Amino acid sequence: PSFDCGKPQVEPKKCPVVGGCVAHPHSWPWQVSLRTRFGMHFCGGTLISPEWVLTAAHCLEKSPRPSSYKVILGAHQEVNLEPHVQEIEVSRLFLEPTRKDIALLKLSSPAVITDKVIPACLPSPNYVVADRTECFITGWGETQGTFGAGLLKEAQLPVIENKVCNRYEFLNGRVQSTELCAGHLAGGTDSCQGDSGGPLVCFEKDKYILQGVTSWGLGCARPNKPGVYVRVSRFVTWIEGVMRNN
Ligand SMILES: Cc1ccc2cc1NC(=O)CNC(=O)CCCNC(=O)Cc1ccc(cc1)NC(=O)[C@@H](NC(=O)[C@H]1CC[C@H](CN)CC1)Cc1ccc-2cc1
Repeated sequence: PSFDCGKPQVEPKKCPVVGGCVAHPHSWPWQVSLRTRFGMHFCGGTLISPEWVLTAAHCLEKSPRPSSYKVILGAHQEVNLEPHVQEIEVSRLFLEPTRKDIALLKLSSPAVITDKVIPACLPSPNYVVADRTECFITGWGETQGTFGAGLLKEAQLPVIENKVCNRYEFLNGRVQSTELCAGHLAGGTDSCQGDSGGPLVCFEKDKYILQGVTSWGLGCARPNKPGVYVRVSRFVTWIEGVMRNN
């Protein structure tokens, strides 16, 4: 009974990270915590293969040395990690060559694929997530007084097409075609500090596909200020090349 990508063994709860709700433990088995060698959380990430983790390039601004990074897998807590939690060192860092906010980490050893550690599925190249598509963002980031501090939280957010997101009342032309927007324009529900590099997944047919990587925003959960995510579809060819070649 191998574990197919995108299919959690613990069905994700829905609560239709600031706002949202604490997730069912192990409902997001591709969620990774990027940590200092001393075990401090400072970014999220997504397991896409037993030996590969995808995150935001900005998460690596403090050090270009792989030895400076540790990956936490199968976790729900941020500080009191449970016993089965896998901790794996990084061997090589691969930054996107067009200066985009995405990067791949090759783990020193392959992660053990369990019912609590399963890779996410990648989208088909150039796929454009439709406007209003409900997707989920996950992370151990700040809650801004919304509850769930120190625990893996989730939030279901509608995707906002770039044409709307780039309007003057919103991000005013700051969003690129290699990026996507997601959030409640009314505010209240949004990724926040510590969620960068983490996943934005959408349910497709019977599984979750990685469509976005938490990147940046004008504050968190502010009205008319949706969060910005790197569009994974525009980088699937590059990601597969790196993994096949290295
Ligand atoms: C070692 C290191 C590596 C990388 C970062 C920080 C450190 N930290 C230090 O260098 C000195 N502190 C230590 O060593 C203690 C290490 C442990 N905790 C900390 O630092 C505290 C800590 C501080 C800051 C962060 C994470 C952790 N994050 C961020 O804000 C990252 N944006 C986002 O999340 C955005 C996502 C989208 C959202 C829009 N809705 C807006 C926010 C941008 C970002 C900024 C900094 C880093 C990573 C990402």
